Amino acid sequence: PESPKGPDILVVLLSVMGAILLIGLAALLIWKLLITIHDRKEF
Amino acid sequence: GALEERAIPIWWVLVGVLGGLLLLTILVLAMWKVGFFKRNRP
Repeated sequence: PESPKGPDILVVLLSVMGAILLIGLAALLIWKLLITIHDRKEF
Repeated sequence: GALEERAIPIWWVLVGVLGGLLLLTILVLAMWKVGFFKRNRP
């Protein structure tokens, strides 16, 4: 009916928001790995 | 074909994208204030 999903904005916004959170978390994780490697590489 | 109408998630997507960018900034800013990403090097 007029809106099988209609406001995909909710889905898309959620998807958009979710994708960004994943990217944000992933980037943070990489930064952590860089410090871990440098911190680990002490010896 | 009636211009002014329906939902164009483009604006809302930018809003979500803009807001998402802000979220990342807050986490980075918070950790930086902890000196977690800051180290004293020679």
